[PDB]
Amino acid sequence: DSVFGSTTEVAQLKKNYFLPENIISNADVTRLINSDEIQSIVKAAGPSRVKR
Amino acid sequence: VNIIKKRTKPFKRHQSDRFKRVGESWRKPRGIDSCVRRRFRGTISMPKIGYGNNKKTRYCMPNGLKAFLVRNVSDVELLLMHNKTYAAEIAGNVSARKRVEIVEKARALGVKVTNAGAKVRSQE
Amino acid sequence: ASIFAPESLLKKTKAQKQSREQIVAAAAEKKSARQKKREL
Amino acid sequence: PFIKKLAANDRKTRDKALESLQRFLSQKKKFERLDFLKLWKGLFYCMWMADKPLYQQKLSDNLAALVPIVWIDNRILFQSTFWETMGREWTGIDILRTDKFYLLMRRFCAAAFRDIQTRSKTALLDKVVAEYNQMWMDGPFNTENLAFPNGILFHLADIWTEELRKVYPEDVPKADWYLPFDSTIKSSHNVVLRKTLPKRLDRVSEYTKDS
Amino acid sequence: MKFSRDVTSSRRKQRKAHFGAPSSVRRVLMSAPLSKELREQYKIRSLPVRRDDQITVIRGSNKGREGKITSVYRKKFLLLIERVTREKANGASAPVGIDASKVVITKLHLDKDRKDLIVRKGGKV
Amino acid sequence: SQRSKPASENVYLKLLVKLYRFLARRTDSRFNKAILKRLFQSKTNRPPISISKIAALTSRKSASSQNKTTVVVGTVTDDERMLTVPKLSIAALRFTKSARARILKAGGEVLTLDQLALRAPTGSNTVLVRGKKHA
Amino acid sequence: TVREDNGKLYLYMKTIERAHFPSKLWQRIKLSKNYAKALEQIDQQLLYWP
RNA sequence: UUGAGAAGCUCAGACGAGUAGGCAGGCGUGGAGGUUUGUGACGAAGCCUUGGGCGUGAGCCUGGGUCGAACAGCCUCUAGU
RNA sequence: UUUCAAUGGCCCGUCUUGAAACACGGACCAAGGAGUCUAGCAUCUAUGCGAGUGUUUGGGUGAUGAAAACCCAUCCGCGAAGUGGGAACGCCCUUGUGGCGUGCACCAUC
Repeated sequence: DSVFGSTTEVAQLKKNYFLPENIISNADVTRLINSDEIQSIVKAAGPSRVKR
Repeated sequence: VNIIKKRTKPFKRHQSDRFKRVGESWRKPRGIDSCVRRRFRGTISMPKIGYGNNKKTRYCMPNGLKAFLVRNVSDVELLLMHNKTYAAEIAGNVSARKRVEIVEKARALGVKVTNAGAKVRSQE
Repeated sequence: ASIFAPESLLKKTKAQKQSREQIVAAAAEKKSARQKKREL
Repeated sequence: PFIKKLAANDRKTRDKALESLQRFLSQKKKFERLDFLKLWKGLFYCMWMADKPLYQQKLSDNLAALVPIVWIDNRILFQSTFWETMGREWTGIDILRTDKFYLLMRRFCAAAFRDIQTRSKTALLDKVVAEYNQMWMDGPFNTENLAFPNGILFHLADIWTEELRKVYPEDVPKADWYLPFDSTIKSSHNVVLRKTLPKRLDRVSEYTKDS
Repeated sequence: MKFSRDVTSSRRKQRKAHFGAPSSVRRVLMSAPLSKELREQYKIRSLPVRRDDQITVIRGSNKGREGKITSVYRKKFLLLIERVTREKANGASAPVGIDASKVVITKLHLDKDRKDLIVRKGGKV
Repeated sequence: SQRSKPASENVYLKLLVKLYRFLARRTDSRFNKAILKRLFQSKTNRPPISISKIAALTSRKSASSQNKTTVVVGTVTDDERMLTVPKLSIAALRFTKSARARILKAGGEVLTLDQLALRAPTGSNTVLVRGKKHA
Repeated sequence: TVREDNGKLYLYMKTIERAHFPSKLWQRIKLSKNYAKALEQIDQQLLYWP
């Protein structure tokens, strides 16, 4: 914790160093896509690989 | 399902049969005044993407299987689920001590081996 | 004693039921509309 | 009742800490909100670490049955802090742990109705729901808290009537059962929430007075 | 791993040192193990070979043979052991060279210099 | 570098493109289509927008910003020249350390593009903004 | 997954909650030599799995 | 219906000369980091062959012979490629 | 694979030239054999941070190679110095249609 610090608190052993932040908070894209918040407003999915 | 090959003859380098210094491996003719590049009548054919074979039957042997190079018993066990699509091919540098154990293992797995009788004899 | 049928499954089955209801109703009226259309 | 023991890496320690915490929650003292918020950080991770479906069905039952054990004075704070920690950590869960936490929220949804019925034996039902409707409105159904996920509220709408009927199998008395949803649908700044909550909710106006 | 900057791990310099070594170094390069009896009685693991030493051949085609060391051939790093020979075309017996690490010393040609060597290398007699 | 996939090798940027690929085709919103297009854009085409521009744009003319989330596919830098920061809710690819601290301590919140997709999957009540490309 | 040990096939299962305990990550059950019972064993142990 | 290397799978239609030049993806070589719990005196590498196979091609795999101590696939790095 | 039969098939590269004609280079095989390194500049992409940014002149440090990695005192360089159309969104409501607002980037008008 002193070598690397935290994403909000500076590292003790590295002057003015903070841990990098992420472009996504939660990196489980399946959890976002298959969530109740998102799946409740998507239109009815067409079929998978369609018949010829 | 039958394997169709658009062509069986290889594409030889132009003028490769007149000189030993020029190998058979295909080289694109860069000459502008070359009859082979301009594709006259009687000139040899060139590798075109039209000759490409069916995607489904690509890499398939005439028996319908795809070759899978195997160096030990661990490689041949991977084909437990894919024994109807792939054939085991023991590498050329695998010794006869391991070739026999690969062939016996591939027998129980129900896997065809393309070179199963190499560097060994039989004793009934 | 028994596993309780995960709540994601219950949410999906409710959603699929709504869509299945719509599909039958759409095809139910489509067959009537198609039969009249063919006569026209 | 140590929080660090509630989130231990072995299940035997977590179960022992859960049992010790059963007495700690029944003291006749007022716990501040921060004390319960820290307590619910360990309890969330006690549930977050449950492995098999049969254990996490019983574990969620144990956590829900913990509510009547708490002292009546700070019992509302116990639920209000549960829904605060289930809103700030909901989006951080993964897709394989949502089903185990859906059941916990469902068990606590019914734990509120069951506590309403218990207090209705002595006190009048109208004020008991009013205390709970204040908890719902100040917490999950707050309109000024934009960061509270709709997944929690969509789940609550789906199970509100079905878990109220479980508590009152015979008949459901008149009360403001669906007050939090009425306030949310009317005056929420989430157009997705108010356009979909009436579809999810199945409120029965059979008993509530006609407006 | 070696940590001294005074010793080289270079294969080029290690091979040059071994094959270009002088005679007083090849005396130590040509060392042989002692038998278990001598090893636990002289408290010494290995000693440089010497003439008149009685050895047993441990490796090679001549494995199991015994005999005195007639002479040590330091040029080619070989031992010449008595009665360990090879017949030639004309029937003359040509001795066969054995590496000093492929033999074991079952009896030592003890001298005052070697007796001093034993007490020097933590030994006793 | 801009057409069908980002040129970026960032794994987490690919996870956002994957999320908004689903949102663009499974919803009839032009916000999800616009956000997805701006994820393929290069760093030159995604200029930073200062914390002062967000405050100015929301409380502009009639103001009445209410609580609409400000969305930028880019970095929200800080403007130390402005001294009082309003209560803002911004969702961006990246915030600088000073901008994130100023937004949080001065009222509101900071979001990622995946936290906003769960709050406004169709991008309703969002103020989609851009940085000036004059540079 | 199913794998074989000295002539006996076992069902191996792992859950997200044991992901950081490698020694206890995978659990194992015995699958009966009866094929019909072996199929039902997989169905019961993998209940509500995809 | 299991067909989520979502960098996958799938459906449909049109199209196909090409110098300069523009662009993309691949094949091969020496060495380096990682990896294959990799191959090898029961034979590595190399070479030979009207043996067999794979790829549109660069090329790759393999049988037999010869041979005698090293060598390769995959991700990345590098260049006297 | 060899060989036969039928049909076809002008020697390759370079330069020339509409084109060729040409004139050149080529007895054969093996091995070697030609856009490389570096300094500056500009565009573009990626990566880090962002009104900042750049540790490696140097110092500290590094016991398992210590020419690596790790750390940063003082400087210094480069930067800082209203009306229309319109992306996107909400609300409708004859509902689609359109209208009412909010209007980024950028372009026109003061």
